[PDB]
Amino acid sequence: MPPEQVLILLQGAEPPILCSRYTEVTMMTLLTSMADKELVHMIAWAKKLPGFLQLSLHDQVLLLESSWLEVLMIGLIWRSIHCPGKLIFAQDLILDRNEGDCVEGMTEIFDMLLATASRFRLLKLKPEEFLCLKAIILLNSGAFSMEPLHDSTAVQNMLDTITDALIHHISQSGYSAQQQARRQAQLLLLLSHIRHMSNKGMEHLYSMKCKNKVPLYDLLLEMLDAHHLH
Amino acid sequence: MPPEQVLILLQGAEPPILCSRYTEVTMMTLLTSMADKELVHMIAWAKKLPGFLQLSLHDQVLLLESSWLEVLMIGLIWRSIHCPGKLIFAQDLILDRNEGDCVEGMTEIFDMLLATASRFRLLKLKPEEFLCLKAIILLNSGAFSMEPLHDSTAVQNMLDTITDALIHHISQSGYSAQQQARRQAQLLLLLSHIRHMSNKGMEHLYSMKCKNKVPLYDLLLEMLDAHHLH
Amino acid sequence: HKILHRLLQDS
Amino acid sequence: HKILHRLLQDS
Ligand SMILES: C[C@]12CC[C@@H]3c4ccc(O)cc4CC[C@H]3[C@@H]1CC[C@@H]2O
Ligand SMILES: C[C@]12CC[C@@H]3c4ccc(O)cc4CC[C@H]3[C@@H]1CC[C@@H]2O
Repeated sequence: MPPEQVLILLQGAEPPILCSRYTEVTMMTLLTSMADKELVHMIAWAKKLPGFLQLSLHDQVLLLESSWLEVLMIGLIWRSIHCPGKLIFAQDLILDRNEGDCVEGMTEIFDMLLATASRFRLLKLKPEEFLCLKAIILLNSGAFSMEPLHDSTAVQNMLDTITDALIHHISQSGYSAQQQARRQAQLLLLLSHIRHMSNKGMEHLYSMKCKNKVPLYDLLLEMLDAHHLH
Repeated sequence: MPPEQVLILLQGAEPPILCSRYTEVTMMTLLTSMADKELVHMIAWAKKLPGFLQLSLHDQVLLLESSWLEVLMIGLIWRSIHCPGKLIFAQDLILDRNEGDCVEGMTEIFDMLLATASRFRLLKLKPEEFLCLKAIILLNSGAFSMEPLHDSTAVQNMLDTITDALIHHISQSGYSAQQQARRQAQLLLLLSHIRHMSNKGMEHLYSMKCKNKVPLYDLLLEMLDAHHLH
Repeated sequence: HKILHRLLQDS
Repeated sequence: HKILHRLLQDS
């Protein structure tokens, strides 16, 4: 499958635009509500990725369990790429850095997202680049946690097809062979910071609900429970 | 400065080979002892990196404070690349996965390191590749935590010089233009997992010492305190 | 099983 | 200051 078709398929697999409908409990309800709704469509997004359905059901749950928060946050960052000092969770749900105070430790997590958003601008991130990154995030997970991959190589095959798609995209974006090979580096180095926010988000979302302040969602809680933190 | 000279300079900056001299307290003392000793020479290693000394003292501490555990672990993994099921902290300090049981939660951290070691083999990681990665780790940190970089661009300049050095190295290793551009991807995707172990190692090293079981080292504790966890 | 197992086996 | 500040200003 040629990469230029892979870039169109990644665009087609994109989940729909979602809408919504503040103190500590209200902030958490609103964000956890949006997470659970996006989690449902993220399942559909993954299935459309080439080779995903051919994986075992054991491997499909494994990648989604390991990367769901990373996948969420890169999506939230990408929706806020062109809105400064603001996190665009939904089109009608716009929050700034200030009102994270309502939740303890939230304002810390907002700044790392906003900085990653402001970074995306300076790099002039393109939509094709984001689609490969968000896809690469799903498959680069499940490289340790724990639990093993039944078909570890098949996942690497899908990862290399998206790698080649991102490479192909950069090869025809107006970049010389010097900056061509380095733009790939600048985009993949962002994956470490996103994973860092994942561990901070998971740990924050675990302190809550263990404080009995997160609403009962059966999908969100199954995804948090999939990490088995303490 | 041409990249091939950068690869030699990275090799020259390498810290010396270190030596050492089990229950819970003994395991922790041995590993924390080795960490503090390596931390001292890691300071010397960073100073030799081109452009590092020209940074402000505020920026030098910032990169080392943010990445010291990542830098440590990639070093431990790289020393254990060609010894299976074993972590080579020092040449005379050889541990396997089994005796991590002495410390609570340690055996979990050992497996992620060992898996990252076994990965390095399958990719047939080369020493030049490791030198750029360990260097890239130091500079890719300090991209958020928090605290700002005085000269954020100067750090990116040093990061791009090491990026070009790793690119140059791969361009003459026997790789076609298809696998050339993807080997860079496979090596940088490992940085997310290493950062993940960093957050797990930091949190484990914080539970200890707060349990009053880690020996008094003034450098190691200053580096842990630099993250200000809770 | 989970809701994940259900949503993955859907259409 | 710290020991880090000392080891960085050394030679
Ligand atoms: C997961 C949290 C609630 C849901 C938030 C969310 C919700 C939806 C979304 O698309 C992205 C994010 C990223 C930040 C998440 C938050 C970080 C901490 C909090 O627990
Ligand atoms: C930091 C820990 C002690 C020191 C260990 C060490 C010590 C030296 C070294 O070169 C690498 C590592 C990686 C794993 C570290 C451990 C992980 C958890 C523990 O707190």
